[PDB]
Amino acid sequence: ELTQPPSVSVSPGQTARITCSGDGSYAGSYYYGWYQQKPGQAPVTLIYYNNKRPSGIPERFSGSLSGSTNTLTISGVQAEDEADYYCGSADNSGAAFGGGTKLTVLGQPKAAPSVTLFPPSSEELQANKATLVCLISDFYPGAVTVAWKADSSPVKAGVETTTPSKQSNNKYAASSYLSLTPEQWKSHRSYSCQVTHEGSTVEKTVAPT
Amino acid sequence: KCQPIEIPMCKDIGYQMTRMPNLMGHENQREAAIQLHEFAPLVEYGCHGHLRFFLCSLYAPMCTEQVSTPIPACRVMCEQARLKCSPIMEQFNFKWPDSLDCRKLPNKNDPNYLCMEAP
Amino acid sequence: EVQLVESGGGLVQPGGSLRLSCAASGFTFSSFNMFWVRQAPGKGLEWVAGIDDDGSYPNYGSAVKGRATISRDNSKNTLYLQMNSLRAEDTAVYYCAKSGYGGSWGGYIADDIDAWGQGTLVTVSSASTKGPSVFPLAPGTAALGCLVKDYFPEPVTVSWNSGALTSGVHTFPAVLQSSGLYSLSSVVTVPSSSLGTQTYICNVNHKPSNTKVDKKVEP
Repeated sequence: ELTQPPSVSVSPGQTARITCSGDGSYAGSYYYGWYQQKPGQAPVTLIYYNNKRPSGIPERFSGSLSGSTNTLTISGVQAEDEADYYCGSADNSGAAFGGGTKLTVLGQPKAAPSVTLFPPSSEELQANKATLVCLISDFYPGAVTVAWKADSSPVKAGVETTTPSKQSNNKYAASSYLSLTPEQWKSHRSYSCQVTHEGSTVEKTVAPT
Repeated sequence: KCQPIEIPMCKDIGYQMTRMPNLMGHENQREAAIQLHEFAPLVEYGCHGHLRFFLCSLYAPMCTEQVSTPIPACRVMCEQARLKCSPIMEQFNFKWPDSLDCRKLPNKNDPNYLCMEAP
Repeated sequence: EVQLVESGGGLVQPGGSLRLSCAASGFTFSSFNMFWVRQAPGKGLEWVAGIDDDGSYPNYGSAVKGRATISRDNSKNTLYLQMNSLRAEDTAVYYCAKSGYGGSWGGYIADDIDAWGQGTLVTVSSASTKGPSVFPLAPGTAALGCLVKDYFPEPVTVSWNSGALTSGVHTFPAVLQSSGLYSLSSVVTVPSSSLGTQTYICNVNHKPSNTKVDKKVEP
């Protein structure tokens, strides 16, 4: 019953407005709080009791009740305001949250990925297993494609790659793992993790020793 | 067991018996009656908000053998009382107390917390 | 400043039970309503249950009513959640949450939650627990780390030097492999000048399997 737009876009410095709508036919009063949540973190309270701001919340956030609708206004939006936003209120069945609004901040600067590649450890080879570990950091926007090479030939098996997630500096991270046997590891000249991002490729190579 | 209402403001409102402690934490009817006295001006003045019913549902809750726990007025009743007596409250410089926070009350159709509507 | 620290997460089979507790500090606990709020992976916030100062008017969200008990012990500043007949869709991070006001006659509204815990993950599944294998990832700066391979369920904790090393640490989100097992890596960036003299140990803990491993990471 509590309704939010699933998504909103703004460009930096502009004003974003996110609304929560309740039951207009209700004959009493309404109360709303707003909670911001970034990927992998706990919610943070921005507004309570329709229009109160906890100290420590930037002044550019504000709330206001009109009728049965509360609107969160973010004036002068920053990249650091990219997050999900949930209103908290009450349904006809009791305390409840809105379904959430994903707020996208446009025009963020592109950033190329940093790639670190680890070969299998001695200890893993001793357990008759081998994993190559490719860690991809600090790239924007989130889309990457990871390709593995044995020598110069593509690897068509044993690759497991994460979906990119946002880091604490608001860029993306991802991991790719290539599982091999020691024999495969030892018998090739080298293996490579090739990371392609916005048409540009960054590559790392490791070899047995 | 239930006891006759002694709180003057809640006599003759359509149920005869309450039980203490009330929903405000008052040990006895005399304590409840004293805490209710600040509302006496507003109740005689007719702000047409069912204020008497609402206050008494909390200060002198109906008691019967049929139900175990008190049944307060619904939140919508608290809120309509607060809004309808809001202007006359501005005139007497009376602020609605934090103890009567309407957000605390159930509304209708909660099966585990029943509430009353006005007659 | 308010701290709410949940515990009791882990793996549970469908039809099983959960017990969560939340230790609250920084404020006068017995004067505030407290909530449980949950979030299924990739979904929204869901109000689970709420309770008043004294513990007297517990109420519940639709999905959990009849299967759930919220309670508190004011003498220990602790809030509890109990839940029966667990469904797979009860898989969620469970958040302890403190309200900005106290008192209820059965009503609660989520308009003034003013502190949040970090949440604890409850996994409801028929899959078996599996502890991870832990392997060292050997190296101005050098990157060194440890691989935490093939575990179930989330989460795993990784500290460095028993938590004395926090600068330069980057634990990566886990990959969920096609096999249904998870793997992750933790990488600390260290000064190259330290490789000869400073010992680097990663401390891995996976509670659902009771795996506790310390791995020295050497050149």
